[PDB]
Amino acid sequence: IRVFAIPPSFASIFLTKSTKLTCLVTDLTTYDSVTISWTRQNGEAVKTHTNISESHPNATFSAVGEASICEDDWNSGERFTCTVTHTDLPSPLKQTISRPKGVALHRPDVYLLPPAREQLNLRESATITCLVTGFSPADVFVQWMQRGQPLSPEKYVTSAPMPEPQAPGRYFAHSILTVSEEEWNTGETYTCVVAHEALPNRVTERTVDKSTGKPTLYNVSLVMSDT
Amino acid sequence: IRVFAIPPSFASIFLTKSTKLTCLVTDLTTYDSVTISWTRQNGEAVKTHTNISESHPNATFSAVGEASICEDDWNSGERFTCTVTHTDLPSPLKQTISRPKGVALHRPDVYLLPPAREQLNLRESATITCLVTGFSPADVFVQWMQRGQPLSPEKYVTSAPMPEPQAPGRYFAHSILTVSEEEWNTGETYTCVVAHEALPNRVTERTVDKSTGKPTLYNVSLVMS
Amino acid sequence: IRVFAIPPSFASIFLTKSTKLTCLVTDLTTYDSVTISWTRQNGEAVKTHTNISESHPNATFSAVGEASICEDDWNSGERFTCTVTHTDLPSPLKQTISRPKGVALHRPDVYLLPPAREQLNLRESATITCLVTGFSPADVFVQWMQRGQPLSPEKYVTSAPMPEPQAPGRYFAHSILTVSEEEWNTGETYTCVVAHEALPNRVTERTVDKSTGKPTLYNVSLVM
Amino acid sequence: KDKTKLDELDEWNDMDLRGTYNKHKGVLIPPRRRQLCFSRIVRGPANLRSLNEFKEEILKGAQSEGKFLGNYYKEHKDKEKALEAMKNSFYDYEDIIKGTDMLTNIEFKDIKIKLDRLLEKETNNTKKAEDWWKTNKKSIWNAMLCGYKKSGNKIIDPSWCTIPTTET
Repeated sequence: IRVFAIPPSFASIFLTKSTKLTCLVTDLTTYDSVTISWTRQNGEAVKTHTNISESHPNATFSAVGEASICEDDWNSGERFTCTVTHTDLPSPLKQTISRPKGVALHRPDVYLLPPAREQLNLRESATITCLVTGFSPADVFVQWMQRGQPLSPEKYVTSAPMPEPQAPGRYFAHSILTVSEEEWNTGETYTCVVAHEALPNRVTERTVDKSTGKPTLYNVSLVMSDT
Repeated sequence: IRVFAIPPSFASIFLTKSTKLTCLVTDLTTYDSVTISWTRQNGEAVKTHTNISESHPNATFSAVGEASICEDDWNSGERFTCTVTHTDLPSPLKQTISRPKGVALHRPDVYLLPPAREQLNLRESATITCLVTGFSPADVFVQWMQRGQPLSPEKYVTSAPMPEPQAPGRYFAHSILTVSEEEWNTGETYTCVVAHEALPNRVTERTVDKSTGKPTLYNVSLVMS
Repeated sequence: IRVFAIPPSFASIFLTKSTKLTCLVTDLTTYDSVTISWTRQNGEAVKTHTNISESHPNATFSAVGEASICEDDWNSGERFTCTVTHTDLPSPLKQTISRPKGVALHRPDVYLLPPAREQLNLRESATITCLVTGFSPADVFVQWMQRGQPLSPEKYVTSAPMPEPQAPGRYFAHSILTVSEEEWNTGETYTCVVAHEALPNRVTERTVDKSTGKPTLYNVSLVM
Repeated sequence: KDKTKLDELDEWNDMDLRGTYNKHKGVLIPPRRRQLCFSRIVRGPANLRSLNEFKEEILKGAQSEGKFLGNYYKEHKDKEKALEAMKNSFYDYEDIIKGTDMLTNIEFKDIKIKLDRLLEKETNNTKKAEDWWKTNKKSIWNAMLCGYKKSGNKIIDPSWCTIPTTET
């Protein structure tokens, strides 16, 4: 008997603004009359759980328990118990959920790199990389904002938060986007946006364009003569 | 007897993320132990607000009621009733307040103006202007960020939205920050951040620098002879 | 029974080259024959207050008393009394009003800022900002001038005086104007004019065109 | 600037626009949508001064050397095969102006609508379908004009020089 108690992830918290936590029990017979309720640290009642799993053919009753917990309630540090009760087994099973407090929140830094000009000679494509590093804890959320409209995730990939051995147990990641050069040389900011808890407003922005790596001046000298 | 059920301002809502609605019932006759609380339109009571203001020095009594609600609950669109009961009130008063949903939305545009070049000649200071325009509706919130740490509110001045006449109902505003030039011509990104509902993520920011221009030069030195 | 006494303003004085002043009586019964007049400290008689406002539909009377005195007397700081007497107000209400004598003066300083670069690159319209700062007292006037022709007032927006926290008694104000992108690409005059009492001639102006802040790009040198 | 990439071949796919479950299901993509000539598509220029006096300029490079690309239908000897290529592309421009294309193109964005409503700011002759059809007679006529800039294989036959733009 395994009970998945998924809390609202910070990425989902920011994306939805309507944080929901799920609680479902597996390894059970496909039998009806299943109660999946939630209680606070003081055992206060919760809003009703809807969309319970049916008698699924997978030989398990994955009765999901959805609760519309407020953001302030979850971030207050209180732990909540998923009370699961079944007709066949009258004993409810206790699962307490809360944030893993501890390490302080360090503000990350995000650096955006223009494509290499030695790439921009073959006239085929270009690459944009925004790399975030130096943050605790993990689970940051990044995406792209272009010319005022968001982009679907399938045109770029991201990296899972890996620890950096040089520093203490901090984390880093990087987002990579591939865009052809013909449009790249005509404006096309392709701004990169990052969201993490430690930020004062939990949103930070980075931008690049043509006018990011232009040379400063020239010292051309011509001494045409026959001396 | 003046009753005001102040709706939570969007700027404070974003700043605190802990929206708190207030009810001010003043000009009442001097009478202690009043019955002040906040409820829903259906009567969902709130926590008993503490630190009640004493009787006003103007021969009246002050009644302050502050209540904490979830941001999504306030954004749902219900009505909040401040329940006030005083000796001079023959019946309890239910001050009903709700936000006016149904307004138009328009994303703003943000610009930053570097200080005038001849302003940077008398050696006192310089001014930087963050201009926001075209947003709808009003009540935008702006501030200044420096290397990740915000600056004192005393160091910048923010105007208030006004309806521009060049087009239908829209607004604009400008914030002015004064900075000594002797370290301005060194770096000091001095970024400006704005927040409004119409934004895709409710947050936007831009930045400038001493070297935010000055295109490529040429030093041709032809010496053909 | 409200009695306002509107003092002359610097902008009105500049536009009219006069010193019109008025006394308004509102929130009274819809009854005529209101004893409204203007007097000096010596109680001199002013000309007739023509165009008495008709009783408003909101059951509030409106009486206007207009007076015309030379500019020096208003600038002299002498208080002028609006004599108001009514059946509802048997006591003669006094409205002794004068300019705020005893205020320091500072020279305003003016700047013009060209429109933002990327806004021009976006190619819809351009915005010109005329900034004025470091002046005392308040009540300054602004206007826009284009190749010798004045512009309609609604095409530009002026701000209000605001005390900055750094300077104790100084102020600052803004002016915003918008034009089409291509017409500013032509970029002919677009000058901004400001009027304030501290100026030697009470008038100053600045100009800016399409190519003003553009720096040189070729430091070409030749030698034989 | 480039006139063409690799010609007709089995490379049409669906993952270029992934999650194509937007209207019915996933669909391949023709080369014509992949490679097509335009000049002002970024919001950089955004709007224009007076009108769209330069689409005809763009399509001048579409077949003068873009479809020429090395006389590929001259060695192939199938001039009518070239004719259908412009026929398909010309019908593509019909859908681009009318907001009918299904791709998530830059031109698919408001830039098509944003310009046309600006010129119709007072809603004078909101027939953006008809005025494009009105422009079609001259739009097609200049379409073969650049075809003559290509190697002089000009045939004055009405089938290859006058398409019934009224029907589609």
